Amino acid sequence: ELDQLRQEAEQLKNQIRDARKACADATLSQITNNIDPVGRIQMRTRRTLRGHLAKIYAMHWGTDSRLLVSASQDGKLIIWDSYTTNKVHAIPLRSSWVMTCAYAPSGNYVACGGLDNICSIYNLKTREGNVRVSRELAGHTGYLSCCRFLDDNQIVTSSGDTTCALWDIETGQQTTTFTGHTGDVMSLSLAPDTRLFVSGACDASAKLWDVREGMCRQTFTGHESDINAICFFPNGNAFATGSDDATCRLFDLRADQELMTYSHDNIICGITSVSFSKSGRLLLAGYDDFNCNVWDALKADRAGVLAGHDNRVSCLGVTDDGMAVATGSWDSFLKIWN
Amino acid sequence: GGVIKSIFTFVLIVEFIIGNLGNSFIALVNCIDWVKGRKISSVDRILTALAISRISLVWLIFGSWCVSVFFPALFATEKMFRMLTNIWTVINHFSVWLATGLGTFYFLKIANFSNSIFLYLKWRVKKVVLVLLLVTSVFLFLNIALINIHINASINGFTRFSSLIVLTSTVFIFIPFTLSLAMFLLLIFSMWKHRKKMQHTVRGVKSVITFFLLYAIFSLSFFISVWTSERLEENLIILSQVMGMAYPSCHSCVLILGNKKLRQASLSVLLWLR
Amino acid sequence: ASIAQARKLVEQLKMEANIDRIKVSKAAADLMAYCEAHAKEDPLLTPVPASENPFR
Amino acid sequence: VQLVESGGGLVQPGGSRKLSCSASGFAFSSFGMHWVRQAPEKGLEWVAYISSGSGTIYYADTVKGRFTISRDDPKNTLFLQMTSLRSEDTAMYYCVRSIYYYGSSPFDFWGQGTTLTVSSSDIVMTQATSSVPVTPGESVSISCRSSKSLLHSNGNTYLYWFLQRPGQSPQLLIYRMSNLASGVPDRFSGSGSGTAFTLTISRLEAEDVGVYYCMQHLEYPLTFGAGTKLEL
Amino acid sequence: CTLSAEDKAAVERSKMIDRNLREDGEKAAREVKLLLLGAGESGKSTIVKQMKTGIVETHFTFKDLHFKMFDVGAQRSERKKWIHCFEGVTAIIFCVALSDYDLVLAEDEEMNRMHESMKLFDSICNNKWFTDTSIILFLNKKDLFEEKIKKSPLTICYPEYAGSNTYEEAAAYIQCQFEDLNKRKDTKEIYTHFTCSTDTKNVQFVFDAVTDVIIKNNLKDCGLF
Ligand SMILES: CC(C)CCC[C@@H](C)[C@H]1CC[C@H]2[C@@H]3CC=C4C[C@@H](O)CC[C@]4(C)[C@H]3CC[C@]12C
Ligand SMILES: CC(C)CCC[C@@H](C)[C@H]1CC[C@H]2[C@@H]3CC=C4C[C@@H](O)CC[C@]4(C)[C@H]3CC[C@]12C
Repeated sequence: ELDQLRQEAEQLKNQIRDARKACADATLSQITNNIDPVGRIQMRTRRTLRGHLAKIYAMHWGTDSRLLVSASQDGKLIIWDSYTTNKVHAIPLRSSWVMTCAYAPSGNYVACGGLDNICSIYNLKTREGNVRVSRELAGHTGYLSCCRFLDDNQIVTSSGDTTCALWDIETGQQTTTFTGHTGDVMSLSLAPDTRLFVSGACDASAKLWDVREGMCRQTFTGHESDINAICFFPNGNAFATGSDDATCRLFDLRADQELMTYSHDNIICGITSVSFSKSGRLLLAGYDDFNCNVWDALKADRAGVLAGHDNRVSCLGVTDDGMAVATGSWDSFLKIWN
Repeated sequence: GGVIKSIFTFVLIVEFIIGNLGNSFIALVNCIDWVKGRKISSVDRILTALAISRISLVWLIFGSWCVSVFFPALFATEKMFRMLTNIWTVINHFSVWLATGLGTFYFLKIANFSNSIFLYLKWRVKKVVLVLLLVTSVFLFLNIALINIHINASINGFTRFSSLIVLTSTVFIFIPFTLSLAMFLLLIFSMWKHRKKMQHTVRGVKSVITFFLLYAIFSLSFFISVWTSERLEENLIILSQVMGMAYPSCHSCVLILGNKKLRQASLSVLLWLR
Repeated sequence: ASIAQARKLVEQLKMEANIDRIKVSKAAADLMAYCEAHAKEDPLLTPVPASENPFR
Repeated sequence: VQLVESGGGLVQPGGSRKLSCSASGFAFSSFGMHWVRQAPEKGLEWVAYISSGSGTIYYADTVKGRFTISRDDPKNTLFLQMTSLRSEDTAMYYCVRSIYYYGSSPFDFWGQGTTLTVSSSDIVMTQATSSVPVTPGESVSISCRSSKSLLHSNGNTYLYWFLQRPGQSPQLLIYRMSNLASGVPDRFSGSGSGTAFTLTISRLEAEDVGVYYCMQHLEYPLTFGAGTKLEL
Repeated sequence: CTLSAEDKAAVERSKMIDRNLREDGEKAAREVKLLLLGAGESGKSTIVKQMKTGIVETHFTFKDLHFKMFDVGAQRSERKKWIHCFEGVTAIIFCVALSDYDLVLAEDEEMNRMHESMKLFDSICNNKWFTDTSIILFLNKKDLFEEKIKKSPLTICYPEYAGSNTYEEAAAYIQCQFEDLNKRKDTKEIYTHFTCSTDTKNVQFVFDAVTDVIIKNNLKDCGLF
């Protein structure tokens, strides 16, 4: 009976809750008590990457930590030389409504996606010398929210149709599709080991997936609104979630429960972009109040604010060496912090 | 005889106070916008530039008058009025052509017409007003040359002096005013066409007449007889300062009323007062 | 109908309930150990010299 | 990708000739364009360079004033207007493309070339190795020396390696003194110290027979070397 | 300087890219972006055909003004969570079906189709982003609306309706209801039009609506309003 199945599901949820409570012998805040505080963390805008003429909905850092791609509503993908302000490429987009952008680890490809429901993979190292789209991945019934490159042939795409998928670039087909989120998926984070990847959706739940299996391993709850941003802890055994309820949450895959809630009374706007530092000591978050508050993961005490954007910080990325932070916002300007 | 002169003295001090109030209001509002990082548009930047020019002109003329009345002896030195005329000419040219450039911004943005170069102007109005300022600079060179020539013609030999400098200044100030006249008429014509078009389809203008009541009164006070019936020099200087006050003093308040942002700032200030 | 969806949800819950979970003490200890082990190599946390910084 | 050229042939001294370069297979507007000439039995020499959008135009000392370089982006063609020709200009000219951005591969493609016959401070490079016989399966090191250090403050060395097979056009081997070009086998490797540079071939075959050239891009009066000939 | 030849050439390439970006931005400024929204049947196909996947963009020129429609009916997701991408569009071409006062959804038969239409209209008008983004209301399907209103009265959809069964009175009341749903009337405007399938006057009306959005945006940029 359907009622019997629902009762069994409720009993299983209660068992999961009981196990999670039994695992919570001590809180992370209590453990992080004798730790030396981070102090006042303050950076200035080292570089102001300007040239975008619309709101910047996405930005990714290359593996070299020098080339950065930015997606804006103007219909242009710009590859920036962060060291010396330069536009290596200005890729025109068929769909100006782009919400995600991804730089391949090898640096040869860049992806963009949005309301077109298509992940367009652009080839940069072409003999013709102009950026051309290698493949247009189609099959998602909802808007593209986040894409991340596993390699030159594999990409994982999160969409608003409550599904995520692993794509094969040369064939253009979905090798594996991930299903189980109730609401629209907005952000996905690839683990540093690349075996797993976690994604946050509108159902206030984050789910850790296996790219070679296709089944959800663990689901994490705790938020009261849509999870807008997600990023993996550099260890790869934890991750952080930004949601519209003005609080960040750091979950752990070895305990499947929340560890710390990064909330302040002053901030009421939600988090649009979440990114960790190199050591995980800094949980940089992009809020809708035209600010980017630098948090401390171990102690939920604010370390600093990245004021300087006239509009909402929509994207936030940290380099592979931890040298710089990009805070692309709706003010049509990207800023590099250090 | 003297009661009217005291009335004009009070009129001039009140005009100076009103000019300070207005120009300082624009300057302080734009300084608040600048210090707080609030968005600064081309309109408000021109507002504060024109307010600085107007406060400079107002301070120049009123301080020179207070210099004159306390000691007419140092007012009666030829080099003094030469320098004063030159400084007034440059500051007046700045103020009037800044107001004309603001009008040009309004005409290029608000109005809709048919011209290929019109779109270029509308998308580069900053460069268009900069070109207007280059024409302003060359016009200022020509104007200062002519007024200098008249000054030397006077030095070689003050009703004739008054005729010369008022004639030259009026002829050389009406050109930006006439251009703004035609431009405002075209803008109003475009707005009327648009409003009629959707009558079929389905604060600036009032404040302009409010200002021009006083403008016409002041102009009738001095300008009519400055070229027809020469008056006493004691009456000549006082009326000359009255004209130096007329436009830059009250037109600043009219500019406050025309712009919504300064209007909201003034409403906030009034609320703070109570 | 939705009975298949309920069965799939129950199967997923069984899969998610059999996972091995360590106590949050060890989890927090591991996270703290990672944070302190890479504290030196974090320009954002510990500022770098101006010469080493390529964003002067 | 092709960069064929036209014009050429016999010309009288003091005359004028125009050398064209038809471009196909690549977005010609995006690449800055070069002219490198090779005299009958001597090394390569840089003549002129025109940039993307023709904003930057540089000439060599010998061709300054006499020659002018121009490009027609809509026509995808490159021009070299040559006036007052002398017996020094007798050479078969090459049309070379070079795109310039972070991590680009300048001088990646070289045209076949057109033969010209005229009737009868700058950085220097020495390649004293001249002619050295090689055997298949062996390994050689080609040596190039620069008078001025090519290590710029940005951290990039600006030495390029080119290979000219007998009868063929030069082909890029190494750019930025370390980076391997596109399509060249991985056996070729490049290393240097700033003023002294070497190129290593792990294993040689019949396709490695030719003469090797080293170039700089630090200061735009570009100069080649004498050449390292590899026989068999 | 301290810039190598390749560095200077890359800087010049960046300058050319900025020049192209500025040219494209100037071209896009003259462009007008319209968000085509609707509820129920919404008759939006008629407007798409007359006035000329997850998103569609029908571009058309009318009187030297480039228009860009964006129909998002196939999105089928949380409208709030991608509606922020359309903050800055010139206007919204909302499309209600005047003849859905009797038609009802397959599910939730209690709630009429046009009640859901007004619910979505109240959602989009009073949205947090589109406080000043005016809405070009399109009351389409007028012919069979008149046909139905001949037999069935408008009271069956609104008990508050007290008027003659004539087309004009019912149409006026529906327009008044939709305009009364505009809570923030001091910032944005509602432009209403009954779809005229004659000589393509709908394109014209959208042209006038867009011209006023442009004019009032110029006034706001100039501070006169
Ligand atoms: C009513 C319209 C036409 C405006 C007329 C303004 C005329 C009458 C007024 C306005 C300001 C006045 C000037 C103000 C100050 C000076 C400097 C002084 O050393 C000589 C007179 C001179 C140069 C005045 C001449 C007359 C003047 C130009
Ligand atoms: C704040 C900006 C607009 C400053 C520019 C000055 C404006 C307010 C002034 C300067 C010159 C003025 C015009 C000059 C004279 C006339 C004739 C009068 O019978 C009606 C108003 C009219 C047509 C004016 C309209 C407003 C105007 C354009």
